[PDB]
Amino acid sequence: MKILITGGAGFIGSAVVRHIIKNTQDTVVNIDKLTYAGNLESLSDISESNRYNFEHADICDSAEITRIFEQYQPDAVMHLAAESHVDRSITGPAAFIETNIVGTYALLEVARKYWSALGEDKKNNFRFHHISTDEVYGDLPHPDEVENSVTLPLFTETTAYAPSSPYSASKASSDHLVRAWRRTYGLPTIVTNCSNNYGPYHFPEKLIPLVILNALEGKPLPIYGKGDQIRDWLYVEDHARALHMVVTEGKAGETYNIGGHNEKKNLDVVFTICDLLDEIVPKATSYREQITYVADRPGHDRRYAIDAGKISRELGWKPLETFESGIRKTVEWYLANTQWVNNVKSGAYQSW
Amino acid sequence: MKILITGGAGFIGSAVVRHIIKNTQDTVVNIDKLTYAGNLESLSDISESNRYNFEHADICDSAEITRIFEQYQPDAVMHLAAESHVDRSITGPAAFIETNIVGTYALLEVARKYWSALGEDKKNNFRFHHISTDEVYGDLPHPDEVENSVTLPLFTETTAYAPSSPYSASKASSDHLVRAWRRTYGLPTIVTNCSNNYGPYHFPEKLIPLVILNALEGKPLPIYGKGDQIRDWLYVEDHARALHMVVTEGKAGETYNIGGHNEKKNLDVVFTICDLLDEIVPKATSYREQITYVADRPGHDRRYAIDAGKISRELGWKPLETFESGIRKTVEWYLANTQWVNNVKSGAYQSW
Ligand SMILES: NC(=O)c1ccc[n+]([C@@H]2O[C@H](COP(=O)([O-])OP(=O)(O)OC[C@H]3O[C@@H](n4cnc5c(N)ncnc54)[C@H](O)[C@@H]3O)[C@@H](O)[C@H]2O)c1
Ligand SMILES: NC(=O)c1ccc[n+]([C@@H]2O[C@H](COP(=O)([O-])OP(=O)(O)OC[C@H]3O[C@@H](n4cnc5c(N)ncnc54)[C@H](O)[C@@H]3O)[C@@H](O)[C@H]2O)c1
Repeated sequence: MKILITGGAGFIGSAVVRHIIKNTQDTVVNIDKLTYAGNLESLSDISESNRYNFEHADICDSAEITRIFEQYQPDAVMHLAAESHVDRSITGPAAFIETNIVGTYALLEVARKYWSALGEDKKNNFRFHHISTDEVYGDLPHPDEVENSVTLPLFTETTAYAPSSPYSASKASSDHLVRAWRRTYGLPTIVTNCSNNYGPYHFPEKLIPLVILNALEGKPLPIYGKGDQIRDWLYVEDHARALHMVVTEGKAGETYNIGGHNEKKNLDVVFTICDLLDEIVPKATSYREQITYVADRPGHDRRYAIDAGKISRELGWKPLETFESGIRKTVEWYLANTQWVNNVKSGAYQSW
Repeated sequence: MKILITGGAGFIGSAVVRHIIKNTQDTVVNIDKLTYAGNLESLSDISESNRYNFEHADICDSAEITRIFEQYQPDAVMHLAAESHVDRSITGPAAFIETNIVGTYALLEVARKYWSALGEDKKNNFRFHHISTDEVYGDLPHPDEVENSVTLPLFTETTAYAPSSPYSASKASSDHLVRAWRRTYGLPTIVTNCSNNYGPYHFPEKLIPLVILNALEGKPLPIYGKGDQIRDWLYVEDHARALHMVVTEGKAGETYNIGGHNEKKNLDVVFTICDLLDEIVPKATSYREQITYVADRPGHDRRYAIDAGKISRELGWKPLETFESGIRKTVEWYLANTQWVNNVKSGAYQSW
């Protein structure tokens, strides 16, 4: 099966691509415009495969995307390209509106023409799988708002949308566009919403990687506000496996939430990392001593937690890692990958 | 209070402007780019008021919109400008995406900067009122599916978003942007979702106007499916009153559903108009004789119905009209405004 993937040089995207090439019979054409977020080095031990093809393009460029579809005759699409940085363009567009909304619209129109011009067989098997975030659901009650032993609510596929940031609002919109094209034109679409990913090849400035690296450089490990914030951490390699499962076995018109089956406070994440770093790599003092509390960010969602029961029940997917086993692997990865980290920090990675 | 309004030359927009000038102490600056949908003639008996100002501009034009805010220093904003025709683009984003989504984003950014630079007093009183549709809610169970006297569901402010067309998807997105700006930047925003509007100044090709005009012209009154579709009809003048009520008394961060407190099948609408045209402008033969059956559009939402209890309970608003009294006023209006109708049909209205 040939899978056309957008955002393939990204954090999650690269995990998806590496998975398909290393563990499946499928082939992939990766469409990525390589913004500051893309990294071809994250695909380095896969880019020589004859089952992999790279196309340097912007999903907003219809002409180019149309060409690529016509040339590769994809059996399915996995849409991961997105802008997570909220900017403020002078002239016009803010990249996140352009890429996340207009880009999804643009891609949907190319895929619609392509799909409708297919033959009965290939047309009934085609799938447009849209990758999204749990942030579209808004916020959940926090443990300290609900008093003693009351079972807290979880995000399910029928939880109402309630975006609270420009980024999540832009993703919620792309979600709506994907579902409307299905109901209006009959396009084969599927939508998945996942929680926070962590793991190998995550950029240096991200939360978990930042704690691990600052720890090592003898710098401040920040805990924001009370370290209050609750998030459901999903290991990237697990997300990657769920996504391929969904695109190949997912049912058109369905939605699937994906999560790591856990819930953790930021403070717990920082401490867990320090404990691992004390076990592996011991030193003259505990890494804990660099922990420092810092600024809180205004009206931020207090708790995200996903109920992944549906995907388990219907497709049989469950994470293979636990936060414990996953975090350990992550720390080990950063310790063994200084080169990759340094190329990102120096900018060297943007030279292909 | 100076109210800045977008889409003021449109169907609903013109009703809002006329209402503020005829029945309030407030002043208004109307920003409209005058697409095929705008009609300055609909504002003719109000355009000379010194309390009214017109600005010919596109909401996507940030420089222009910024100048306008700075010049009129608005106490509030009523955003009604939107593109309801779903077109396609041989060059990037279609109009509805540009106007409904990007345009709302653009407007939000100008209003944010303006608002944050106000002055404690005027800054706490400022309001950004976003006008939207009940279509964002998806579809409701139809009478013929929910057997016997069960009782059917209604759209409430907490009903889950589930857009099923490109248009409704674009409006649902503008809604998400509006709320995120509030939660993220603290912008005073409000959102209202209303049902199908009908009444004076509704373009000739619209459903109700078309039935009235075709009927008198003696032409056929075609019905699509079994005339199954159910909709909540809200008289435009009623909507106009609710909107002003909301912008002046509405609470920041709140959502209000607005409807005509009714539910009607299309077949009932056609029959109701024929009955009235038989009463007024009586004809030996009955106007139903003209009713005929054609085919109908695929997978369309079967039932929209709004629960307008919250706005009643909290702001004390209720429709003054009933579907019956309102349809009567509408028929009388068309019979009395051949000139307006003909100027729209000929294109002459687009000469200012
Ligand atoms: N990181 C997370 O925890 C997370 C959690 C939930 C959902 N998601 C979703 O997963 C998807 C991928 O997330 P990620 O963290 O790996 O993103 P990322 O920032 O790591 O990568 C985005 C990729 O898309 C590319 N890109 C950006 N704009 C583009 C455009 N206009 N045309 C083509 N390519 C473009 C970038 O060059 C990059 O390779 C997104 O859609 C995101 O919303 C991410
Ligand atoms: N007609 C209905 O039944 C209905 C029902 C529910 C919600 N709504 C909402 O009410 C609002 C107004 O509806 P309507 O039927 O009166 O619309 P309309 O089509 O009659 O008028 C739209 C107006 O906006 C202007 N406009 C379009 N694009 C613009 C742009 N980029 N910049 C500035 N002005 C622009 C047009 O010139 C026109 O005067 C919309 O936001 C719509 O979603 C309408």
